[PDB]
Parts: sequence; structure tokens; C-alpha cells
Amino acid sequence: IPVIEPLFTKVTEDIPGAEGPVFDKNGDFYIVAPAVEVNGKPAGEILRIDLKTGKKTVICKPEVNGYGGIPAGCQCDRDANQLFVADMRLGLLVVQTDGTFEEIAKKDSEGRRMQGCNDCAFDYEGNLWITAPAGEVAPADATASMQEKFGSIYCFTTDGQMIQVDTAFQFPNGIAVRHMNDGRPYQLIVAEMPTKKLWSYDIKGPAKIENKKVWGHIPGTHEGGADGMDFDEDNNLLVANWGSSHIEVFGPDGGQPKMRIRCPFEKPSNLHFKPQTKTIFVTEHENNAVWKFEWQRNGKKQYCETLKFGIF
Ligand SMILES: [Ca+2]
Ligand SMILES: [Ca+2]
Repeated sequence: IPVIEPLFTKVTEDIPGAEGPVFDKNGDFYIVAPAVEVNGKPAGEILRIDLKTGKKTVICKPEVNGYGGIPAGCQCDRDANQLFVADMRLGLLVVQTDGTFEEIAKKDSEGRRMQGCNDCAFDYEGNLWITAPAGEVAPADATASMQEKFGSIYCFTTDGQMIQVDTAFQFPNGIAVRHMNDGRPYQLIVAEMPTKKLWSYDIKGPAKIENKKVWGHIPGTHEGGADGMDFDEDNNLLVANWGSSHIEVFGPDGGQPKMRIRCPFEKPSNLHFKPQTKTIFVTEHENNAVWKFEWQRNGKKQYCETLKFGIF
């Protein structure tokens, strides 16, 4: 399998569990620090990063009724200046870039308590697909599906429905949506980390997925596996393979990686393209820092880069 070794540039450091890299509508860059603890208790942070100097600014340190959050994944909203954040202890949060947040739901559409979330991906219709590898959200005792298969997948619809679309995953982590050129979402890809598998489903509509199947194989027997993911403009899927020192590159048909990107670190956790560029920012857990490198092409547009009214 061909391997490329692009030059990586250090962006910022000292971000415990560095994750959820994202750009908002204004081009500001943010990352989350899920591993931050205070007195041994969860105290995760959402940070804004100065791309020029690496300066970090805490925009939110979410906590609900005495329980600190573990923000782990992010998605930019197209119609407002807010971030949708997958939180391992609090579930799904909507964070205002100015310093406030709201808990989207304490229970799903079936009245069950929410499970802690890890990452999420907006499809072009505004629906949010979320991975939830953790057990019930706080105040329930923390637990993870690294061994047991109780991790779930949710879809928070544009009409406010928090639907659990599937479950029984062994630590679902990264997630992505493939779209047709007319903007129609038609495939959901879910990473099941420890099993070294990428799963796919045909998307038939909001919160409607079918034809589940194993779509791709993540190289290695190391502890870890597929973490965060994103598509480039040619719909190649780039996947951080935590513990492998590489970011895997899958073609539109999945299977085995078509190429691998060697990283100057062993634990890439996530990645995100800078809008209108080939620059990819990567978060990693070896040094708890953020880096950047140049890919072969621009990234697939994120939901907040799309046209609300279409092409005039
Ligand atoms: Ca993740
Ligand atoms: Ca991303």
C-alpha cells in the first residue's frame, strides 16, 4: 500500500486529549480537550486556537449539575454561530462561540437516557449523525464500550428528534456522510475502533439507514484503530488510525486503504480540512497537540460551507 510522508507543521500543544478540530463559519479554529481533569474529575474544555501563534483561549468548560463534561467531537452549524459538540459525559451540546452552552437532550426519542457521545457529522440536509461509545450520560457512572458492544449511533434531525438509529457497536468513534453531487446524503460510514472495521449504511432519508455492512478494514493489530474521519473533494475517506502512526486513505469503494499517510506521531485522533484549501489539521494523543500538513487536494465541504438556498 503506497505511503506518503508529507511535512507536518506543529500548530499548538498542551491540549489534553486533543480532539474535535473544526472551523466555524467565520474561519475561526477550535479543538476540544476531553482529557482535562480537575482533582481527578472530568473537566473537559472547548478551545479556540490562534492559527498564527498557537495561542489557546478557553471558550467553554461545560458542566451540568456538578458533573464536568468530556467534549470530544465537533461540527460547525451553517445557519448560526454555534458548534455542535459530542460530549462523552454530557451527550450532545450546542455551544455558542461566545461562551454559553445548552444540553440538546437528556433522553432520546424513545425516552431512554442519552449515552455519552464521541464525534458527529452533519449531512447536507442539516441532520446530525452521532457516535456514542460511552454509557449513560452523567449523573450515571461512566463506562465505555471498548470491550462490550453497547455503543450506539444517533441522528439528531432538523426537526429536533434525537433518534438512536443503531446500537451494539464496540466503541463507535469516527463518522462521516457521503453525498451525491446534488447534495443528497446516501451513505453513512461508522468507525468501530477496536475491531479495526469501518461500517457503512445506505442513507434513505433523515434518520433512515439500511443495508448495514462491513465497508473497510483498518490496518494493524495495535491497541486503537479508526478514530476521526473526513472526506476529501474526491470522496476519498481519510481516517486517523490511532496507534498506527498513519492516517488511512480509502477510495470511494472502501475495502483496504488505497494509500497511507505517515504521521510524525503514533496516535492521530482526528482531522479537519481548512475550507478552500488542501491543508489538514490533525489532533493527536502522543503529544496532545495539533499539527497540519498538505493533502493532495481540497477537502469535501462541511455542512456549514454549503449553500442554504442552493446555486443561484
Ligand atoms: Ca474521536
Ligand atoms: Ca473533522
